[PDB]
Amino acid sequence: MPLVYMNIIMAFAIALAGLLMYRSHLMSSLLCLEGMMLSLFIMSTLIILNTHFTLANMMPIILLVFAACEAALGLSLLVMVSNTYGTDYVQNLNLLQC
Amino acid sequence: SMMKWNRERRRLQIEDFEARIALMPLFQAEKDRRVLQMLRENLEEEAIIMKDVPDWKVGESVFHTTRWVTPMMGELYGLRTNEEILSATYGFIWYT
Amino acid sequence: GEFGVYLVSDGSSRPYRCKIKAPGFAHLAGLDKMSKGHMLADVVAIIGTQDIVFGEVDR
Amino acid sequence: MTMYIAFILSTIFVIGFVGFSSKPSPIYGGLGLIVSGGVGCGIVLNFGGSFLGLMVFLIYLGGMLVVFGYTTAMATEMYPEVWVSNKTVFGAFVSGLMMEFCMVYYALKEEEVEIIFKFNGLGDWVIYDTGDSGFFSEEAMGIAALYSYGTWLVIVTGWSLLIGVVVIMEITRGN
Amino acid sequence: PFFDVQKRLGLDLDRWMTIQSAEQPHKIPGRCHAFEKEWIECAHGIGGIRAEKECKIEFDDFVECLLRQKTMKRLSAIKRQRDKLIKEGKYTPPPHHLG
Amino acid sequence: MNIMLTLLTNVTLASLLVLIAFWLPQLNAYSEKTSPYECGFDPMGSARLPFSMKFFLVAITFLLFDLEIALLLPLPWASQTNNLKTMLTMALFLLILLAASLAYEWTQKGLEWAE
Amino acid sequence: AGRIASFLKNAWAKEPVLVASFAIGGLAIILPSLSPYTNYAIRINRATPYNYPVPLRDDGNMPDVPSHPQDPQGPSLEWLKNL
Amino acid sequence: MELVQVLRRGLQQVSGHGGLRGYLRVLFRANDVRVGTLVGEDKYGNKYYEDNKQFFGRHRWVIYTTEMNGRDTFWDVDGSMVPPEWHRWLHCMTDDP
Amino acid sequence: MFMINILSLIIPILLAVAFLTLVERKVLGYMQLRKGPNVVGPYGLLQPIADALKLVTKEPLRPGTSSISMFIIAPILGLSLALTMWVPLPMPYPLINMNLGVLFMLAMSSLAVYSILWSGWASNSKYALIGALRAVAQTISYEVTLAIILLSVLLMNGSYTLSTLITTQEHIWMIFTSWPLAMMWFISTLAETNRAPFDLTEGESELVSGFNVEYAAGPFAMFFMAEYANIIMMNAFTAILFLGASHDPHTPELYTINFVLKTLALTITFLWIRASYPRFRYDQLMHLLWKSFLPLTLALCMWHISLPIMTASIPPQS
Amino acid sequence: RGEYVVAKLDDLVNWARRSSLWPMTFGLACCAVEMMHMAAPRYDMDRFGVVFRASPRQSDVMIVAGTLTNKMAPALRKVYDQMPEPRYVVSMGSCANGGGYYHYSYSVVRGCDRIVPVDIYVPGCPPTAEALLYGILQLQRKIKREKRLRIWYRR
Amino acid sequence: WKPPPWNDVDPPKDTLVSNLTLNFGPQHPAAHGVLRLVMELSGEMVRKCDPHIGLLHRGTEKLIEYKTYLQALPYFDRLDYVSMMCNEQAYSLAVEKLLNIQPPPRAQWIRVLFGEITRLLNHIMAVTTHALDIGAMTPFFWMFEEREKMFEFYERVSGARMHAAYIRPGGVHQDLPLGLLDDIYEFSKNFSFRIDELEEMLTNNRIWRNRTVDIGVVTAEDALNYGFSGVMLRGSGIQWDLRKTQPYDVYDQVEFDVPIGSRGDCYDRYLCRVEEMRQSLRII
Amino acid sequence: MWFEILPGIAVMAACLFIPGMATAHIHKFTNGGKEKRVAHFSYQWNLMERDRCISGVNRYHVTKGLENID
Ligand SMILES: CCCCCCCCCCCCCCCCCC(=O)OC[C@H](COP(=O)([O-])OCC[N+](C)(C)C)OC(=O)CCCCCCCCCCCCCCCCC
Ligand code: SF4
Repeated sequence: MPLVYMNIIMAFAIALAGLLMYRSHLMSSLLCLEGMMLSLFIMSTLIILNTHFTLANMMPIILLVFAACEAALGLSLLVMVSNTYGTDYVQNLNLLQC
Repeated sequence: SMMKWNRERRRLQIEDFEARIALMPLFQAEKDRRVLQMLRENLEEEAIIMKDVPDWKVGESVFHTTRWVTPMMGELYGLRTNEEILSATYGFIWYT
Repeated sequence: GEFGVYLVSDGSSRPYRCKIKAPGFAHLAGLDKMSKGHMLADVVAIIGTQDIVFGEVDR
Repeated sequence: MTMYIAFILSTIFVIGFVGFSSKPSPIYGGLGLIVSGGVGCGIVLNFGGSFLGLMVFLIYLGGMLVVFGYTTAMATEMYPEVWVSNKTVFGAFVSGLMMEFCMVYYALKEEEVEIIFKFNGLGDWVIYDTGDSGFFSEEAMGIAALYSYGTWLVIVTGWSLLIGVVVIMEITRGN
Repeated sequence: PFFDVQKRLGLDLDRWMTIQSAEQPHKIPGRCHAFEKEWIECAHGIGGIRAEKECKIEFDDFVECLLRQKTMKRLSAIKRQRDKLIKEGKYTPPPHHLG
Repeated sequence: MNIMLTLLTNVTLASLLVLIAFWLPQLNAYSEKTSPYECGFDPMGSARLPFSMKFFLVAITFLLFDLEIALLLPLPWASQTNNLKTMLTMALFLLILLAASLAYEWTQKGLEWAE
Repeated sequence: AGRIASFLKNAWAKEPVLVASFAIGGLAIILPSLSPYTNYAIRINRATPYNYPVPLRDDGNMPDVPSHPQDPQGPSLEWLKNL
Repeated sequence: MELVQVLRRGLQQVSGHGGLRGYLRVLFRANDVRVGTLVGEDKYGNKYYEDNKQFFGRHRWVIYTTEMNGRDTFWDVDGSMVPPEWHRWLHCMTDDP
Repeated sequence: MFMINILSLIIPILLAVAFLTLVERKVLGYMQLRKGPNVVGPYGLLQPIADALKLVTKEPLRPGTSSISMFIIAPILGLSLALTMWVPLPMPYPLINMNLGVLFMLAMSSLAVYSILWSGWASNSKYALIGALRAVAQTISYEVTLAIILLSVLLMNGSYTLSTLITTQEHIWMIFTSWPLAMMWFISTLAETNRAPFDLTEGESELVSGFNVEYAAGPFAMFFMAEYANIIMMNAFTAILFLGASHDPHTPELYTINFVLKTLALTITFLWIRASYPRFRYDQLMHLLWKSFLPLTLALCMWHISLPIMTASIPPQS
Repeated sequence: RGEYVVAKLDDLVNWARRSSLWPMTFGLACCAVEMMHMAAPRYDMDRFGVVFRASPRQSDVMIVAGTLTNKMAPALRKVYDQMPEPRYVVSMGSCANGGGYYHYSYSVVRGCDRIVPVDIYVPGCPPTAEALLYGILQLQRKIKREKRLRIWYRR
Repeated sequence: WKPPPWNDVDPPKDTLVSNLTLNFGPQHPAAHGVLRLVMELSGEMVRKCDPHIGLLHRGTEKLIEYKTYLQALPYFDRLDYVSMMCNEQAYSLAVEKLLNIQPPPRAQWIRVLFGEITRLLNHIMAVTTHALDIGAMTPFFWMFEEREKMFEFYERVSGARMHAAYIRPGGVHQDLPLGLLDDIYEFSKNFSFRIDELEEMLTNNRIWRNRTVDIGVVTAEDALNYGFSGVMLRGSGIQWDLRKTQPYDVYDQVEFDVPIGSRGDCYDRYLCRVEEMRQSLRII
Repeated sequence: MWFEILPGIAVMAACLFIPGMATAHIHKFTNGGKEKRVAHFSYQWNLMERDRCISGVNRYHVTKGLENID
């Protein structure tokens, strides 16, 4: 399979790993989220444009407009976290515990 | 005023399109001869270079069916120059 | 506003003590009540209309 | 060079992804992602996706990530945790520059790389298809089908987006 | 679907796009319309598992039409042998190769 | 070919412009010169604090509207369809949904953002 | 009646903007239904020949389709240039 | 017709300022191309003018000399170059030279 | 000879930018009974050169709490976008005849906000930070009306190809069909371009200088150049959009006469407005756009999406 | 020779430095509004090429205009350092020059030069608008007689 | 580990918001160069504002104890430095009151004429400078051309531009130069047009109103109790004016319409001032 | 007066003049007098590739008509 296709596939994998391998900023975790779909948006356009799947051309936008909606939730949840705690830290996001 | 002008452009567009419709026969025939001729040039090159391969019968039909398939562009311009490849793949695409 | 001068004369040829009623002083004093419930870009507006010049409010 | 131009574009895309995935400072993480966002459209533009390529620039490059800068401007971790501040992020960056450099070398010699999927290291240009599109841009006609055949999709997308503004206020209201 | 409501009331919601050989805007084809049409009509009213083996020739041909794996593998071996041959200087490309 | 060349040439011309705008006027520097300026007094330590919700709220609302306008760029090509009746119904449906989200936003305090 | 006229005028007193937009939106959603040119719009939209009308095999007994792109048979758009 | 007269007055400015040389001289030395009647001259080379048609202020003005007390002053300009007896008239403190 | 054409476009644009400050200073000055620069050269013709090379020779202090690298990339992004704004313009025959030039032009214009965000962040000052955040939220709020207006206006054109705009306006100006949108477009560009009354981004009286609070000499020139470069191109974009002009294929000269005259006149109105109206306030700025501008734009877009079907005057996409 | 080529290069820099210096008026007292009167279309120093610019990082010359107090003193100094080189300060008014009327009082610094290196001393109480405009003319004349490149050549 | 709280409302942490004490001025252009305004903000919303004054504090009263009455007179000229002659009016009225000496009627009429000319001087900058901070800059030079004209009038009589030192205890120092009444009459005729110029520019403009209307409103009682005076009260509808209630000098032998507003916000005072401009022109 | 502003904008007319005149003349000069034949769709592009191949000098702008056919 064309060398180009693997570049986005490995781009997703390292982006997915960055989403899973946390640190101290779910800001940075969120940045791995839309980037993860950005590879999905980029890759999806690649096959769809290549194979001349004309009606499928809608889907890259459909993926786009919905993965964008998650940012609305994700960032809104963030300021809620950065309100009761002030910051966007993750190790302090453990109030649940028991 | 814009209503009348736009209607005139639509008459102009279909007039332009109709000229293209008349131009399809010659263009299709010319491209039809060109693409298969250039494929034959590829096959002719294949049986001067794969003669030494232990198992390479020239012109293997990669697809199982006998139905014609449009040449994939890789086997079309693969043995051409850098200029031929660039001007064919993204030649329309670049065109600022 | 009301620019008043209060001086006490000691009976000599020179003033003994002169206090001046600066209209800006009271107005700048009320600038706190002005700014309540207003935009920061409106604090400049209220400051402008309060006709404050600091040579007068600072004595 | 122009032999493998899209090889380059996809290569900066990978390193651009390694940037923000290495968890740098969120403003700099945005920089690494938008760089990948910018270079990615060029990959799409090379394939004829002019409209789709321009979209990520308009709604994602200059769109989504702009409001992201606000949360970064809102968070403002008490010291910048940029690349030089931490040493594991450098290790993440240095590592993330290794395998794709390793495997592209693996690819470019024998073309037989079998990581998960069988991948060919052949030039990007090959998989293109030969044939005129007449006067209708295939990308434009497909997108314009939103209002012709994508009736069901656009209702659900519209309804969900309408719910999107409903939820956003409710969560951000804070009772 | 789990509840094929589309089939019951006969209103088309998604299946217009689910395959590329269906109706297309301005009546323009996909890359592999010919192969997908052949595989699809082979595997109608047959069963998923039955068509897994019976309509095998059509599927692989259609997959090769879409991915174009073995075809460019053919080309890659052609190019690899060429660069392993002309560099040593036994055969020279004809003028039409170079224009 | 010409496109990224135009981006390249513009990027260089910008970079040489800033380059000799730095090294050529380099004369002398001090810490006070590099010190932050805050209306002419001492900076107490700032630019590290959150700004309530209103700037964030309008940011999210912009994105949601921006995503909805993203759905309606293809209209000039959509007008060239064969079934206009399907088009004008759906295109209108997007438009009054823009209104509905704005209309909902307005009545529930909304664009009268926090203070 | 009295309330409606008062409310509309009273609304047009404080806000002229949204009443104008509501009038525009309320208007533009209506005329396309009763417009006599929408049928023309689709007709000229259908008349544009983006793709080539591939000929059909002449097996006889279809007089509707012409044998030459000048014969009176077939679809005609004499209305179009007048429209 | 009015625009013709204004253009005619514009050309008269060049003729008044000693042809092309003087017109370019005063423009690049005083940013003024308006010409008025000669009113006086000190023992310094300071040409003095007056034009009642102009509004109060610019109605009387000056172009300074080229040599002042053994100092080059063709490019540089100073306000204190004016002698005292003429400083009275120049500042409109007295409307008679 | 493509490269020479690229230079033949960018230096003259920059040369016009420098003289803006002169005409900015002079038209403003005369508009208020003043004179404007008339001492430095004939009628102040040399003032931009004096201003430009002085700021070039002025030492470029960087703030102590700067990210240097971010302090430099942002002005680079600001000016590079400003020049690349002009590459698809339909100047008789457009340089880069991108079929989606309008989409290209919008994307770069939206991407210009990254200069604002990084300018405030890299400066690292409370005044700079809030001034930048206030600046970016103003412009990003005004993107939505910017895109909708084009969608409505271009709907009668046929596509996003900027060159096609000439054919549409061959008979009458496009403003006559969409004058409600014309003023709708013009104000939104004024807010985008960050000119009075939409100067809160800079806030010369109350926000020091906004994102340029610290930017001095060298790196200030880029922002000042990028700001004024966008002024021409936005006015030029409005010039082609609504105030179209005839273009004879055998004489593209006449179209250049009309386009240049129109775009300079439109720029004249920009500072004309700047010399007449008080500065806006954020709540007014936010409220005006989202309460009296968005609903009007939405309805007008609804009017222009149905009108071609209403009158069977849909435009050809080619 | 090199002396001639360095004489024209500094002249080119000399031209802008005396024609594009953007002033700042540290508005303090009646001297400030007096400066504001020179801002009227009566004089319009902008016609000389100088425009009132805030953000001290952008300006070249700053004008003290009014009486200086100990309270105002540390801020006026510190803003002077952050003013980029070359930086010139002009003392407008007797109070700024040497205290003037408020020269003996307990809360005025006698003369602004005790805080900053004054370049041009403008007398007046207040100095009439064109008199302060004259001082600006002197500053450009003083700027004209500089040998920055000449000194480095002999350095 | 501890059991979860019964109400599930885990206890709120310490305060995570701040009021961002901001050091407004003095270099800031809107701070008149000499202001140390400091205030607290909840976002854009302001809680309290401390106008730190003193950045221009001078001896003034301290040295007046050591200067004679004549020597102390120029202090008032530099006190409210925009209203030059009006301050000396206060000093001369006070000093002559203690001396039980009244100035000749000619002196009284000169004082009121320049006093209202000073009223033109002060009101012009009061609105135009507010117009500068509010945005639109042109009204400044627009009218500061006129401000030069009565400044030229100041020079003709006293001999100085700003600090006239004209109003002295016992009348005025000198008499007007011959014909000065004529030139000021020419200015008076043309000045009413210039006032119309401003009202055309600002009064009906939406941007100016929305930045000014319903802003900084105060009730009558708080305004009076806060020690306010002049327009600050008259804008809030308070029926009071010194020239009318307690007519000093010759202000009794002249009628003028005090422009009382009825809102108390920023806008009412602006209209109150511009009418005071016209009513000042009546006095001339 | 106000006409002293005109030299300020007269130069501007020259500055904005250059980009329009250049790209017009370079397009004319490079493409043998004719304007740059634009290809917004693949059809117009493959039209040129026929022209470039059919010219015999590998330039599309070289036009050669009835003088060739026999
Ligand atoms: C069949 C017919 C179909 C179409 C009919 C359409 C309706 C009839 C036409 C209506 C008017 C046009 C559309 C609306 C335009 C106004 C939108 C709006 O919100 O207005 C009120 C708005 C807001 O006014 P407001 O804020 O006082 O009140 C709004 C209403 N409330 C109070 C409820 C919020 O006005 C402005 O924003 C003022 C201008 C701001 C910008 C400052 C610079 C102005 C420069 C003006 C001169 C230059 C003009 C250049 C024009 C272009 C040249 C190329
Ligand atoms: S020098 Fe005179 S005019 Fe200037 S501030 Fe001091 S007292 Fe006032």
